[PDB]
Amino acid sequence: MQDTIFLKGMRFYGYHGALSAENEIGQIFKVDVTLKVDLSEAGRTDNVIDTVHYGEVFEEVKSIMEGKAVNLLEHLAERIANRINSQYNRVMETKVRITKENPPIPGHYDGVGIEIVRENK
Amino acid sequence: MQDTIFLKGMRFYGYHGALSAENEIGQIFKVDVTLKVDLSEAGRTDNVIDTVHYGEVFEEVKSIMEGKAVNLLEHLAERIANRINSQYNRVMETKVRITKENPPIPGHYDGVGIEIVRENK
Amino acid sequence: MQDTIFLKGMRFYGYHGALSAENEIGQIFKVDVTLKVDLSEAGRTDNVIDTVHYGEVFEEVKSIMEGKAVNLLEHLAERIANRINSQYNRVMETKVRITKENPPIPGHYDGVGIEIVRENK
Amino acid sequence: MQDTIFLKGMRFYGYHGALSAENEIGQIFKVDVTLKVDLSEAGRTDNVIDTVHYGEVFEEVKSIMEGKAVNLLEHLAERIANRINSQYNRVMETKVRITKENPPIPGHYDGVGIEIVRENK
Amino acid sequence: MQDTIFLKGMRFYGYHGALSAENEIGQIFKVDVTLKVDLSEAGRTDNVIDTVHYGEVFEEVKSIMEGKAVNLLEHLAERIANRINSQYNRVMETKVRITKENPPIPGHYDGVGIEIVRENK
Amino acid sequence: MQDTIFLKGMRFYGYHGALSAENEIGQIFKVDVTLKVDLSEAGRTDNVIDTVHYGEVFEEVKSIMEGKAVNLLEHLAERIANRINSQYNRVMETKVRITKENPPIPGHYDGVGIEIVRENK
Amino acid sequence: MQDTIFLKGMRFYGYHGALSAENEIGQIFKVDVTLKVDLSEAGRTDNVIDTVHYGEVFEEVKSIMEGKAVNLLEHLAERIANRINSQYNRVMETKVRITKENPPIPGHYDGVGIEIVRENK
Amino acid sequence: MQDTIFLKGMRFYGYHGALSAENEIGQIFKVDVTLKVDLSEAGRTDNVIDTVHYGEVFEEVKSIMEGKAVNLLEHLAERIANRINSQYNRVMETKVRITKENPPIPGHYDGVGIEIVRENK
Ligand SMILES: Cn1cnc2c(O)nc(N)nc21
Ligand SMILES: Cn1cnc2c(O)nc(N)nc21
Ligand SMILES: Cn1cnc2c(O)nc(N)nc21
Ligand SMILES: Cn1cnc2c(O)nc(N)nc21
Ligand SMILES: Cn1cnc2c(O)nc(N)nc21
Ligand SMILES: Cn1cnc2c(O)nc(N)nc21
Ligand SMILES: Cn1cnc2c(O)nc(N)nc21
Ligand SMILES: Cn1cnc2c(O)nc(N)nc21
Repeated sequence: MQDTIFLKGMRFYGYHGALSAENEIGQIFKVDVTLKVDLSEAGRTDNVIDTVHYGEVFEEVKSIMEGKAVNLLEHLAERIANRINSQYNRVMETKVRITKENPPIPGHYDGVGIEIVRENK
Repeated sequence: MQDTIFLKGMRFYGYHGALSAENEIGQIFKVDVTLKVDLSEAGRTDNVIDTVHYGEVFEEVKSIMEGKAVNLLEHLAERIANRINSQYNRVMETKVRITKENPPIPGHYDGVGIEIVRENK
Repeated sequence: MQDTIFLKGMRFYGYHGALSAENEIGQIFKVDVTLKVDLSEAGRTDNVIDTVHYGEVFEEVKSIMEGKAVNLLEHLAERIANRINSQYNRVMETKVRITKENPPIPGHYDGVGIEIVRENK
Repeated sequence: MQDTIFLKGMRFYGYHGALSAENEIGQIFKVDVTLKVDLSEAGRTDNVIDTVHYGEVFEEVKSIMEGKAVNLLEHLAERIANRINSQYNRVMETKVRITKENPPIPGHYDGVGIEIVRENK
Repeated sequence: MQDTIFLKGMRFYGYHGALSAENEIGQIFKVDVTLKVDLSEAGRTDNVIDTVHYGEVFEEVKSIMEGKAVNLLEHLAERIANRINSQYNRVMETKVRITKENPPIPGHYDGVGIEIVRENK
Repeated sequence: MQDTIFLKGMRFYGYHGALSAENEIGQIFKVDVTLKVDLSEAGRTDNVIDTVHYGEVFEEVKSIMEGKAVNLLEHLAERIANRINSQYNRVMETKVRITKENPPIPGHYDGVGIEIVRENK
Repeated sequence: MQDTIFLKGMRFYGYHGALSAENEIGQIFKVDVTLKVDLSEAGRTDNVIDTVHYGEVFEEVKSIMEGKAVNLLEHLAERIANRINSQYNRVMETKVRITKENPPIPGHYDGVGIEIVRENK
Repeated sequence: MQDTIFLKGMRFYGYHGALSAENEIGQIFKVDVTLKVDLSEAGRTDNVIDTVHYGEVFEEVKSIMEGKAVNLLEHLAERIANRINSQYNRVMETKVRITKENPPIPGHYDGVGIEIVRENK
């Protein structure tokens, strides 16, 4: 199954980070979320109730990205993956990519991040 | 077989959408279409009649994207996939990606959408 | 005097707009603010108290951009100009540019907007 | 007076051009329109009837850009300038920039064009 | 084997095309070439003679892209693939992607093209 | 008079440069040319013979940019300015901007260059 | 006199900033420097000794941008302006623009900064 | 396992290159590094000690990219791969992509490079 639903370049200002200074000042976190979902029925019917509502998916991502400051992006993505997989059965697998385009790293790069793929059980 | 024919960043202004307000004002819909086709003969011959005409493929996408307002992008992509697969036998499979870069979602992201892959039967 | 302080590509999701549908769904408003200020003293001293705090300027723009939905961008910019000019005497003139990159206009363009320049009295 | 109303990166597919081949195949024409207008009243009132409607301005540009194929971009811009200046008295001056990003010129450049500034009489 | 050598966004002005008008005026052709090559020896030694010279690969692409005007991009890519695979044994497979960002197609898209993958025999 | 004719992002690979190594390997030179010309007649008539032919202007720039390797960009721009001003009387003034996006300078920047404005005598 | 020499998008990682946390972690500072210089002689002669060496100008900017952490960007730009104006007499005026694309400001914008223009005495 | 840690668009100015002139003047080298790592524990715990520190990974890349000038990018990437795989056991495989956006190649392209994938033994 190669159908997917996606939300790209989502950006939130948060205060997560392992370094105290990080959590104090904050920074923009960019997030790409790709969900595995079979879209033929919804494509057949044309009824939103046959697919996953992205607005709902964005609010779920936002709630975690703009919430309690944690240390790792790995934690930020695991909570997102695990939260989308719970409330949605049509999502067979959730891929969450988080990027810190401006970390406390002395150099010139486009960004540093992680990406996790999590199947729905 | 890894040969493909493609049309990228296609953009149409339509009025599809589940919310009444959406259909009223409208918005730009971006579409990427990738077709699976064996291009060695056409590459051998150099005769357009040995490959698929993209102009024709674009008109087909345009006709659906600028037509009757439907609810889901899933419906918009299924009709595209199913319409390219019918009129072309050299297309072994059609991939349709639709993106709503500016949906009625309160936030900052690059865009939300879907992507369907459909083999030709 | 050619010194300036600036905030660029500021983006807020609001519900301003002359059309009912607009105010209902909303959209991203991009704002560029350029303030006329003599920066030699601050450049001489290196004391923030000798210049204008942009954070404060951004909060002021944000408060208006994310507040009560009004009709015109002209109103949105006049309130910004008039609000920065009041609380800051070092600002000799305020330029406010607002852009609706995705208005309810059926077409292909990069964006529509306005720009006002207002001297401090 | 430094207030302005603007429409940027407007893009239409037309068939204007001095060379026969040009008019036959066509190409994308990008247009930037900047109008001089005093926006304090509209900024004061918040009444669209105190400013110029861009939708109307875009339709006017579109009608000329997607109409009868002419030779020069200079003609395309003079008709735009002269047409916006007639139907709108609040526009004290109209600036029209047209760009041929892909002309029949053998080389590598970002685009070729013209720009005219026309006061309202 | 996942090592690759690549040349991206290569751009040439040519006159290929099925339509007479096309061949007359011309247009920019963008080309991405990705070659499959085992790079551990060259990575071990650091001797250019243990890998494929891209300059040579670019000249080969250029010679075909700026040569005799043909009809299909499929022909343009097959000649490239077949020409790189002949003169280089370390290339186990050649992928050639050609894009017509501005074809004679009346619309708004980022570009139309093809992509062929060809193993070295 | 605020009318202008322009050619932007023109790019040529040359070997100009004060350092021997520079002239040996070469580099891409980006050029923006803006000419002052009154376009109302051409806008009135629609006759190319009432304006300046950009193709001709591009060939003139190309001939100098892809010719004999000189030392300074200042020399490269003065020859361009002086060559466009001679063969065209409708050009009241020529502005030439040249950019070395990748000079032998150890650092991270978008580019270094010069810009000359030259009136037609 | 409208001739200019320029260095754009220069980027350095520094630790300047009014807030302790800022100086601790650091951030990228983008700098645009535009110098007023008459380039006809250098354009006439083609002798680097008749113009200003940008490499030298970049090293001067770099030395200040990558040096002792100060509070204001206003101080960072005044030292740059004042340092280029001293060692170069052909520079009639120096414009320095500094941008903090990622300041400790909770929001979505492209960047905040200042710009100073300083004549050479 | 599809989890990954990444560093993108990393840019260093070096003097590597097979041609003498290259090593003399230098150029910007862009590097993308993608490491295979299982991130569920770190995602579970939220303890940096359960994942790989990118800062450390960037310093390792920087040390090699800004060190002794070598001939091939293949050598530059093999040393990076082999150096990250040694000091980190959680990295099951390292992918290193290096790009020369501005090589001594006479033409117009976006960049030339290589990419190596190396498993950790
Ligand atoms: C060094 N560092 C700071 N924050 C981090 C995070 O969220 N993940 C990883 N792998 N490293 C981090
Ligand atoms: C919430 N919503 C509105 N339109 C939609 C569409 O076309 N697809 C999906 N999945 N959600 C939509
Ligand atoms: C047509 N229209 C809708 N909103 C507008 C605004 O804020 N300004 C102007 N000039 N026109 C508008
Ligand atoms: C050469 N050429 C073709 N079309 C043109 C136009 O519209 N203006 C100018 N100045 N030149 C043109
Ligand atoms: C319609 N058309 C014109 N040129 C073409 C080409 O090279 N390939 C394909 N598939 N179609 C073309
Ligand atoms: C240092 N350097 C090398 N080439 C140059 C040029 O063309 N102009 C200027 N001002 N400096 C240069
Ligand atoms: C709030 N703030 C922090 N650093 C600053 C700087 O350099 N200039 C200005 N105006 N404000 C600053
Ligand atoms: C031609 N050339 C110069 N440097 C090179 C490098 O690092 N790799 C390859 N394959 N070719 C190179």
